Order: sequence, then C-alpha cells, then structure tokens
Amino acid sequence: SHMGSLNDSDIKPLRMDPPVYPRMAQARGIEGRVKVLFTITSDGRIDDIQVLESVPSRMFDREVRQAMAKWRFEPRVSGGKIVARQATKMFFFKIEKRR
Repeated sequence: SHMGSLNDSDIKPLRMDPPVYPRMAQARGIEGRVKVLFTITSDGRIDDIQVLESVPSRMFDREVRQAMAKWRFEPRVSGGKIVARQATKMFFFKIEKRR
C-alpha cells in the first residue's frame, strides 16, 4: 500500500504507553481485538484515528483511540523534519489467566 508505518526508518519512538484493559470486561471475563487506521503527524503525534474492525464491541476501541492520543515520535536525523503519513494497527486484547 502507498502509506507509511510506525516501523518506518525515517523516525524513532519517544513514548508508546499501551492501552488500559477496561476493568468491567476483565471482571466479567471478556477477550477481544481492534483494527485501526491513523495519521502519524509532522509533530510526531497520532491524529485522525478511526476503526476498521472491533471485537466483540467498542469497549476496547474507546481505550485505544485515547492511548494513541498520548504517543510520540522524533525524526531519525536530528536536523530533519517528520513527514505526516497514514498507517494501521491490529490490537489484541486478552486476559492474563489460562482458560
């Protein structure tokens, strides 16, 4: 696809703090997954975040769009500028107990 990635060589990550597991889903016993599209920004942010698939529900989607709104990048060259680019991500949500 004519688009970028988080794994791009022209950049390096600064902050990547993972999404919360929503406690009400843990306490009932729900696993899931969420597939998402976004713009990586010129200021090294994430913006224009939107869903492509959500499992079993938006329960996880709401936390992912709020977590990625914290994340940050820097250019690979210290004198360089980041280009804004489209990218995608597949989140896997699963409980830390054998079943």
